Order: sequence, then structure tokens, then C-alpha cells
Amino acid sequence: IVGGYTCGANTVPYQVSLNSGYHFCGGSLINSQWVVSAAHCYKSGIQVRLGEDNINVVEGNEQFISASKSIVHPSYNSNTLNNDIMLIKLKSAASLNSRVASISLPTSCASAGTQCLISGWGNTKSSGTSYPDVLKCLKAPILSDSSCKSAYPGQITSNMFCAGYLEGGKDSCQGDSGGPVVCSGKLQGIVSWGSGCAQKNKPGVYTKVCNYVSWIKQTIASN
Ligand SMILES: [Ca+2]
Repeated sequence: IVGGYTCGANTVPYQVSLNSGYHFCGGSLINSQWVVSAAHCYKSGIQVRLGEDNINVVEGNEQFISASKSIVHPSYNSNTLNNDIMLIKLKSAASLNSRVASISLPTSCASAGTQCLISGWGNTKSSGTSYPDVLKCLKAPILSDSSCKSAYPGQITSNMFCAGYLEGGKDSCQGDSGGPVVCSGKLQGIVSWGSGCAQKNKPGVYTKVCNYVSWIKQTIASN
């Protein structure tokens, strides 16, 4: 997250870190046994880390649970990042309390202009590299589909939306991928891609979760 703020320990209780010896992506807990992330975060043999604030220090609310199964969306295209969504099942159920909690799936798609909370452990610099240890947060609006497509001609599908600031300065970034965009208390987006970070007229691009609720629910119901 570039231009954000320190969230506070366990203030984003559905935020998880995907760990394969090191943090490499975010994700969102959507029930006690399932995490939703980006398909471009796929890799074998990872551990899901819940209850994290400082990802390099054991602070006493962590739950570490290995993944039993990954399911990349059946139509994921890594060249275009169309359908950049994946489900991760945990080997055991997380224990849910105020500091570890699931985030509700949307019942409708959030409109441009809705303010949302974006969070992750990704890069905090737009020209340079500095990775934070504690979770960072950004409050940012969904941008119109027209400004999204004008910023990224030929690249925005109906499974994507833009959020952030066309003037730059505030954005998600590398290492935030797979993490949440939460609006009015529901999971509306997944940190997916963008050109650089916090650049002018290159806002963040997010997987449009509301398109995938039927697939998520049916998948969870059979796996
Ligand atoms: Ca920790």
C-alpha cells in the first residue's frame, strides 16, 4: 500500500497472509475454512496466516493453518488477468473471534464513488521498495468504468474494476495482491494488478467479486 496508513493490530480481522516461507500475497477469510485470493497468487504447499499484524513477530493472535486445496477460477487467464480469483481451503477450521473473522460476500456490486478499505503488506513506495511489517490500510473510492477503461485501453474486462485516485499518490502495490477491497462491510474486490503503483492515470485494478458469488458458494458447497 502506497500512501496509506497503519491499520492497527487485528483491525482488519479477515485479512490473511499467504506464506510459503515468507509473505507473498494477501487473501480474505470468507468462512472458517475458506480464503479467497487472486489466481495469480497460486502456488502449492502454502500456509495461511490469520490474526497477523506484524508478519515478522509473533504477537499472540496468530493462527497458522496449511492449505489443503487451491482452486483457481476455471476461466482464469494469466496473460490478461481476466478472472483473477482463487479459493483456498484450510486443512483445519480457523477459530473465529473479534480479531479473526470472516468477511461477508456481496449481495450486489458496489458503484463507482463508494469508498472502500484496501489493505495488505505490500510495497509502500511508488519509486523504490520498502516493505512494511505491520498491516497497512487505504481508504479509496471505486472509479467509474469509463475512467478505468480510458486509463487502461484494451485491458479492462467486465470482471475488473478500478479504485483509487487518478492523480496518483495512493494505491495498492506489489505484495498486496490477493488481498481485500471491502465496501459497506462486504468483499467487493481482490487486489489484482496495475501499471506501477500510485502513478497518475494508472489506478489500481481489482477483481470484481460480485460476479463470482455463485461460483464461490457452489464451490464451497461441494469441496
Ligand atoms: Ca505476527
